[PDB]
Amino acid sequence: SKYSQDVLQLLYKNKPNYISGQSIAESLNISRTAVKKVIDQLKLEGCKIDSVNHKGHLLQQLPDIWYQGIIDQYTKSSALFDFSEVYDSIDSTQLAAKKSLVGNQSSFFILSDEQTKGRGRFNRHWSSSKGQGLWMSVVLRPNVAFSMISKFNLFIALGIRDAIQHFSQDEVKVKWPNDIYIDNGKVCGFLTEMVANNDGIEAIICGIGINLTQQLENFDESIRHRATSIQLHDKNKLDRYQFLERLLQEIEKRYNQFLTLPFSEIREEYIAASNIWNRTLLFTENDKQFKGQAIDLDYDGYLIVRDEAGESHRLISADIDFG
Ligand SMILES: Nc1ncnc2c1ncn2CCCCNS(=O)(=O)NC(=O)NCCCC[C@@H]1SC[C@@H]2NC(=O)N[C@@H]21
Repeated sequence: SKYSQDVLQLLYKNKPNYISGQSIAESLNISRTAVKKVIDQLKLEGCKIDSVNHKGHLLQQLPDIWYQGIIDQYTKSSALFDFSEVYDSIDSTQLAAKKSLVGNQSSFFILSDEQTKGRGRFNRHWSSSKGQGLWMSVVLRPNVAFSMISKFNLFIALGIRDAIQHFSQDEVKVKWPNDIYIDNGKVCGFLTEMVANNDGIEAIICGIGINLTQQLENFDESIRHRATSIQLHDKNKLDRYQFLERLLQEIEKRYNQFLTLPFSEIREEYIAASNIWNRTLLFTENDKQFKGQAIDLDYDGYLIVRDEAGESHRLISADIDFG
C-alpha cells in the first residue's frame, strides 16, 4: 500500500510504547480502516505486531525484508549518509550506486533483498539469494588522492570483520585484500571502486556482500565447502536490522579512521585479524598462477610474498586462493 512504509516508520519510532490506530490515522490523514488494512498486510509479510484493544499497536520484530521506512530512520540520524535506496530486487546495488552518484556529491547506500546480476572481483558471479544476505553498495566522498583507494579497502575490512564478529561465536578473519571468513567458509566479499582523476577521488563505491541466514543447502554445490553464513555461527536468530545498524556503526568508525590515521596505526590489528599466514597460498596473475607464502604486510598495506621459487614480491593487490 501507499502508506505501508509510513505506518511501519510510525511503529518503529514509537517503540517501546503502543500507538493507537486513531493516532496513526491522524498522523497520516487516512481512515482507521485503512490503518487496519495496512497493519494486516504488514503482519502478513511477517511483521510481528502486537495489537491490544484500547491501547494500539507495538512493533515487536521485523521479517527478513528491507523496508525503506525503517532504513530512513537509520539515515536520518546518520552524520555520514544522506539517504539510502532500498529494493526488493535489482540487477546489482553496485551498478545502481555507480549510476546514482553521477552529478552530485551525496553520500548514500543502496540495499537490495536480491540481486539478479551480482558481480564480485574480475566480473565473477556473486550469488545474492533473496532474503538471506546483506547485498549493499556504499558511496562515500573522501577528499583524497586516487592512490588512497588501497588503504580505504584495508580500513573498511576491519569494520566489516568487527560487525560480523559481534554475531559469530566463532573466529571471523580477513583474507587480504577483499574477503571475510569464518573457518574455511567465505561469509563476506567486498570490493572498493572509485571514480577519480589526477586531481582526486570523486567517489568511493564499496560493494559489500554478507551471507546472513543461508543454510549450507542454499549455496551451489560448487561453493558449498568454501561458503558460510553468520547464522551458521550464531546460536541466536540473526536479526538483519540489528546487524545492519552495527555494520553502519563500524563502517563509519573505520572511515573516520581512514581519514585521520596512517595504515601503520592499524597494521598490527590487521595482521592479527588475517587468515593468510603460515599456509601455502595460490596466486593468479592474468594467465599465470604461482604458489607462495605471505611474509608480511608493510606500512603501506602491500603484501610481502615469498613465492615457491624463493623470490620476494610486494603486492598492492592479489587474487589469492587457499586450497
Ligand atoms: N554469496 C557467496 N558467498 C560466498 N561465496 C560465493 C558467493 N557467491 C559466489 N561465491 C563464490 C565466488 C566468489 C568470487 N569472488 S572473490 O574474488 O573470491 N571475492 C569477491 O568477489 N569480493 C567482492 C564481492 C562483492 C559482492 C557485493 S554484493 C553488493 C554489491 N553489489 C554487487 O554486485 N557486488 C557487490
